[PDB]
Amino acid sequence: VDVKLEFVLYRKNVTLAELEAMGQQQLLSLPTNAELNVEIMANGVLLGNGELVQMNDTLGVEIHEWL
Amino acid sequence: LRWPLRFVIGSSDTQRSLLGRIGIGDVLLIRTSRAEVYCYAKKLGHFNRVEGGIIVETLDIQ
Amino acid sequence: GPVDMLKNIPIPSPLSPVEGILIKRKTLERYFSINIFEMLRIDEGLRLKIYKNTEGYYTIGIGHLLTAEKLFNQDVDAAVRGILRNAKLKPVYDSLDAVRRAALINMVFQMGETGVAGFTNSLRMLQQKRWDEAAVNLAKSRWYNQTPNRAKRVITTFRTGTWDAYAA
Repeated sequence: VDVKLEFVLYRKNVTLAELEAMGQQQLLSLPTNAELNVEIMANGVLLGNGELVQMNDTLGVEIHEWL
Repeated sequence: LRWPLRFVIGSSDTQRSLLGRIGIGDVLLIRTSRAEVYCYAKKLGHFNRVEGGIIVETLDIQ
Repeated sequence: GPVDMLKNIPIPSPLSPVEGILIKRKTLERYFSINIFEMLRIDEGLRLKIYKNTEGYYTIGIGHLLTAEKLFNQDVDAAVRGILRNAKLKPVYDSLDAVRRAALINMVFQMGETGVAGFTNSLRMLQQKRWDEAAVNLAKSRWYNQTPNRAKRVITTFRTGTWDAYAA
């Protein structure tokens, strides 16, 4: 039965300062690398990761590392 | 102190059996494209992919 | 754009994904899938030190005539924002799939957005998805006569919509 895979572009531990400090549209710096290491998570758990790829109707992550 | 934020760009509500026939080199379709900031299982606001980074629009925390 | 720098897997569609989301590696190997960066290194080389062109004027990396990847993603980004500004090109661009939008970005790399906009009849046939007719017509041009190996690769990209002219 249903289980929600999440495709997480980026993760960051944040506290309130930076949290307000970004609720104001501050640029959170990513690498250009970003889309090659997309993370796949299910329940707040890290199953694997990979590379954003296109198949022009849809996006896909091609798996690099899994479990 | 700190809050882990996932910047999520889509989700694919899979089910049971596929994991784990899933393996290296396979591709997972993003069947729902989004652009969202979670803290744990809680939706905060919409961000979007820009410049050389990200900007988070509303950020609702309560 | 980060979006338009992505690797792209030209699967004809409708896909038969396993249970709506999974596509096995063994199935994808049935393809050649690259990104535009790799497409243009084939066509324009990658040179980490200055050299000076066929024309020539001195150039470096991938086809950056001055007077690498980060400098390539600059130029690509500057290619599309160009196309999107141009009034003949944007409609066709907006209209195409992603492998074919790379072929168009490729032409603009070789010959400029004004040069490409000047392909009015081939451009019409690409907006109408008349792929054979476009290919026949592009093959008539001077572009073709003057850089035939590279023009054939880019015409193959429009006719087919696959990256297969670059498996070599």
